[PDB]
Amino acid sequence: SRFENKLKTTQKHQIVETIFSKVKKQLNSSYYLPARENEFASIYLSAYSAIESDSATTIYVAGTPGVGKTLTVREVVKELLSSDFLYVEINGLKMVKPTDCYETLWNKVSGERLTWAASMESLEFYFKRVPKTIVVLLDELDAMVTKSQDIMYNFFNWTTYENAKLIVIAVANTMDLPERQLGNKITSRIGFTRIMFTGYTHEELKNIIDLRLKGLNDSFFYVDTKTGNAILVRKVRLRMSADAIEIASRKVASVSGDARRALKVCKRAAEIAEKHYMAKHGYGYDGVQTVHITHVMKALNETLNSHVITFMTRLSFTAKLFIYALLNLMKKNGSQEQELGDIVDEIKLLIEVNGSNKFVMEIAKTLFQQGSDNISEQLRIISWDFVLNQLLDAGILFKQTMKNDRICCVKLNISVEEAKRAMNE
Amino acid sequence: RLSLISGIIARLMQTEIFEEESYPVASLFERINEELPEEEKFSAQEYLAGLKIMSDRNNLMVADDKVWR
Amino acid sequence: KSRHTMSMAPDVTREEFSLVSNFFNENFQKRPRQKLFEIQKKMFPQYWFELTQGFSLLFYGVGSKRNFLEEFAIDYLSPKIAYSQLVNSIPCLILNGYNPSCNYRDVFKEITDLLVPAELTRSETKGNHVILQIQKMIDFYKNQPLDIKLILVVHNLDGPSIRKNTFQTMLSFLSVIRQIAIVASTDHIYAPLLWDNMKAQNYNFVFHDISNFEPSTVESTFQDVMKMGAEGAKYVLQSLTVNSKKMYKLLIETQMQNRGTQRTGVELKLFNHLCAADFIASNEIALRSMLREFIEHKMANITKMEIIWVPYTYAELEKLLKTVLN
Amino acid sequence: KALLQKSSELARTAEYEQVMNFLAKAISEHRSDSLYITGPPGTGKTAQLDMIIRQKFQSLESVAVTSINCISLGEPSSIFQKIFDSFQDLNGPTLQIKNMQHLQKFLEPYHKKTTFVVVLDEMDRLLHANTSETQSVRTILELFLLAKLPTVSFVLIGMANSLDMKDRFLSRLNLDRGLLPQTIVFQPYTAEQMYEIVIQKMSSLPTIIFQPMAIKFAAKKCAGNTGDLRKLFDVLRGSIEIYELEKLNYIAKVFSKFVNNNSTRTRIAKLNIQQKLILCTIIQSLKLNSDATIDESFDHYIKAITKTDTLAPLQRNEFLEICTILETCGLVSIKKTKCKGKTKRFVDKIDVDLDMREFYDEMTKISILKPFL
Amino acid sequence: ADAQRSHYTVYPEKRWELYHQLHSHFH
Ligand SMILES: Nc1ncnc2c1ncn2[C@@H]1O[C@H](COP(=O)(O)OP(=O)(O)OP(O)(O)=S)[C@@H](O)[C@H]1O
Ligand SMILES: Nc1ncnc2c1ncn2[C@@H]1O[C@H](COP(=O)(O)OP(=O)(O)OP(O)(O)=S)[C@@H](O)[C@H]1O
Repeated sequence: SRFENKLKTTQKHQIVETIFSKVKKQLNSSYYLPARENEFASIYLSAYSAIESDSATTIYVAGTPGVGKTLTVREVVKELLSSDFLYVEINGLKMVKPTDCYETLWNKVSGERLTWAASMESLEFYFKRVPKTIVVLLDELDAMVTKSQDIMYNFFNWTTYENAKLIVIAVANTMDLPERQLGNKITSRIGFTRIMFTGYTHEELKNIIDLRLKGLNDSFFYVDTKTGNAILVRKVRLRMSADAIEIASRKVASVSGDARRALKVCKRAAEIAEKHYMAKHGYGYDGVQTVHITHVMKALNETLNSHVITFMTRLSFTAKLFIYALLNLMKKNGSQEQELGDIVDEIKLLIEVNGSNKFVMEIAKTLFQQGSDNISEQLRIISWDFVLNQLLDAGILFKQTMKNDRICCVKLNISVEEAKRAMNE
Repeated sequence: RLSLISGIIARLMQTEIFEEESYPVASLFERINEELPEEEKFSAQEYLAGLKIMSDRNNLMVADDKVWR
Repeated sequence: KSRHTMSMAPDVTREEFSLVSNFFNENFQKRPRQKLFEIQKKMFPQYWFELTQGFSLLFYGVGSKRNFLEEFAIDYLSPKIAYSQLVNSIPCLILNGYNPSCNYRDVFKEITDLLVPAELTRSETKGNHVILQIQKMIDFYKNQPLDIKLILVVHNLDGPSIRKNTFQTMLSFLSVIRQIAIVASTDHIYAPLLWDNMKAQNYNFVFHDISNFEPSTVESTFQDVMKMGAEGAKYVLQSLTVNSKKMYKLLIETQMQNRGTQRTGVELKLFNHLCAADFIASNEIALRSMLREFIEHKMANITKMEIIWVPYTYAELEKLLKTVLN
Repeated sequence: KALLQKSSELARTAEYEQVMNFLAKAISEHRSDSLYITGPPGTGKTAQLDMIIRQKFQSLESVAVTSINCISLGEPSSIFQKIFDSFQDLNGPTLQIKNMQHLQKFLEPYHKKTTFVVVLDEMDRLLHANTSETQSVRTILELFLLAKLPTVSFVLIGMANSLDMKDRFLSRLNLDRGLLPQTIVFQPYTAEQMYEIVIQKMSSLPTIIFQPMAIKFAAKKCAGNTGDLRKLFDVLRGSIEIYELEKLNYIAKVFSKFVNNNSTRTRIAKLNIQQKLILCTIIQSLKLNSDATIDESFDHYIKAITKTDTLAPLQRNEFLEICTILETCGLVSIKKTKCKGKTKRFVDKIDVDLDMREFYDEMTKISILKPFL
Repeated sequence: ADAQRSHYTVYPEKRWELYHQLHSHFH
């Protein structure tokens, strides 16, 4: 509103619009829908009746995140401005305290700021007195349910008044929410509309990608060979291999059916080809191009593959010495949770059960003193507080709090087999 | 008498051969004279009055006579 | 361990209990009760005379004393002392100790307003200043003309809130003042565990027996036993759908076909098929949803076959059979 | 075709006949009967009394009888403030609305000596408020005491969901005291009083509403678990737009959303044969009925796959993604449960909605999980 | 009637004189 005038600055020194820059502009998550096409009507025809008849209803939709329920209801009200209402985005998680939404409503009727106590008095005074038109979105309803349900009873008791000019639209995480958190007295007021949103399917996940790729798929750019700048000296084209787009769809529809996850894995795979193109020619920052299948093979795996295995083999020696002692106790006792003094008891013992091998002796010299035969005879090993602190904040280990530094228990936090498996290297 | 013949329809509503709470009129006749109890089937009005008593017991209904909801 | 238990008792409903209880407590031993009440009436001039000496009078004894204190404080003493000093009579401030909602702040806020606000004592109101504010009350009262202006009554001094220790010491400093007479009663058998020689120095208690074997009508109200669930879910079934009665009837039959424990219970699959047999349960979800309503009001249990069993006794379920289900 | 069904969605009840007998002294200006009106939920009971008082106020003599909703108080003061709002006056409000004895001074009227009855709406928020015998039962106790000597008495009409509240009353109060006795209940109307109101709420009648015996069919086969037939007409009003969208049909559409995956669409969730393997792997770890971590499951997943070599052992990171495929269909739920070593630390315990009876059918068709059982 | 409310207030010798000359003198 105000400060967007101050967020503008002047000197914009000719940023290089490369080949893959114009992809990510439309691969931004902003800018009729194919997948939830008919269900848009099922909201709207439920909404169009109450709007043009001055009533008060409730609409309940559910589903996993990434299915358009943030998007679709915005498209409902957007066309309605063409044809009497006040649009508010009452987000649940964007309220700091749960009562703070009450302030917004009384602010968004006349422009006044009181407490949440004094708002809902005049709100109740509004909802049963006004002679005769308010659209409200109660987003992310896991936030506003938590304390004692006294807030949630209000937001549907206002719907019961026949003289209440309000239209509520609830969007939740799960259909189960008025059956495993709310009471039945709320569950009578929620109704039984219950419009379910499923996931997306992999065919439609192809049909959502090309909507972003409408005017740019297999099109042509005008490029100077000196700076790498592209314009919608050569006239190059850039093509997108649809089969790699398909294998993006057949995974994301399989695991999650999430519309952000489908776009972003294409967005991550787009910039892999960006740096490899910049690697071969180096246009910096100041014949026919494509995106291979091998890009989305890596980037989809890049969502999965870890490093704690690679982290463990790149740790210190006494770190790998520590875990090897720790699995030795877990196969000695079978109790998966060993006392800290017994580990210090073991790393002493794991010295001399091995032979007089000078590597172990050059270890055993260093393991109790950093050379320096002057100062010696250390009880616990060198930096034993350090590696145990280093294994703690790494999340691999976990150690309960006790002022005794002997009988405080230690519990593993990652799978102990992969700890056994990474130890083998 | 009446408990046994409706009890067949219970496990035959446990299967999806009626596909819904809707069920056709020919679905009845292939579930009385086709199934096990012989000669207990009453007159053309009487077990048709017998299914009224089940409707009077509010467990199954009769509607859109080629089908019944 | 074959023990006879209170569950195996012929139980009594709400209106049946309290009415026949009211018959006994007003007609059992009526003649000797007022016959006691006339005997102890001659002690009333003796209490009046000792109470001029600022003695904290304490009444022990079996039975409730609540009726006796209110006759002795209100009607007898409080106008007798006003007539003997020479106009409204002496203000009586009772303290219902059997009422657990007594605090130290609220009753003392009454006290300083019952007592004289001759100075700005709200200036010393500041953060616990209660002992501070009463100390400024005490030393001023050491140099005043000796006359009672207030008599307070504390019923059931071993009560659930008055027996708290920060409240007890509060009353201790009140009793050393000569202007107020402290007539209280306790009922506990371990009531003299409450006071040391520090407090009784401030108290100078004396004792008298009153045993009229009263029923304690008001003092029974806050108290509860298992008379006051088998009786809890006895009322919810009286207001539900008509189908829930039938699906509980089919529940209660085969759960009492075999105390009502786990072993007499039924598996979920066959019970779904059984309540599918009488054209009642459509499937598992329609069964379970109107079975969660029996779960939400804790009217049935489940342990592991997948055994759902009713936690009421063998005798209770046939009572639930012939009365409310039928 | 819209305007006939645009108007579709919007003395009258056979329960109002009860309460005029229960208010038999309310037109003779005397103290009426003793009113504690309860009900199972959804039964119209909030608007039921609201129907009576609005028919009372539109009918009715000086006219001032007020009703306030006990939702956002948790405390018995401002109810006695809101009875003052029908006066439109000004006073010292705080002390007079706080103590039991302070309410008694408030009950001396001014203009023409019409008696006042209060209506306490939604009393169960204060019943099911803070701890019982400390504040809330005392609040219940203090309101129901009508021992006032003139006939100007604050007659209560309070309402509640769950019917435990009468046994919660003390034995003194249950000795025929106050608004106690007439525990007027409202059994949920099956179809025999609620549907006929829908008939009279079809005063403006379109030609094709639909076959009303199907509406009777709708009423009979909703009355298993229901209380609000206009709201269960609001599910007919959604299906009446289905016949507008296509230019108990919908209850049939809505139950198949809920019944399925256990019988049929379990294999829909596990098109991967390894997803069938990992689903049995969870249940084999459920022998140790513990906090079923994603690691202890991964422990039993490796130590079985080294014995039977059906596939190579996969990653833990793969094991993270595959169990989430089991998650989004609605089979297994994951929650961050409790372990209390250092802080409130969150390990993930799973729970399965399948039984071994609905397991054993779908695994005998595949003899590759038969080594694993 | 009111006894469940806590702390409600309400506003309802030839020999002995020879004691009186002795008692306070001692005190
Ligand atoms: N059918 C669609 N057509 C076009 N863009 C879409 C479609 N579905 C989702 N998107 C885009 O993907 C984004 C995903 O956001 P939404 O799915 O609307 O949010 P969501 O499903 O509510 O998840 P939440 O908000 O965390 S519960 C949208 O903001 C759009 O930018
Ligand atoms: N018999 C009826 N006559 C008129 N309107 C009715 C009737 N039954 C239900 N309604 C209407 O449908 C609504 C459904 O009742 P609900 O308000 O959801 O339940 P309730 O009124 O809150 O009672 P509760 O749940 O015990 S607080 C009522 O509020 C009325 O608007």
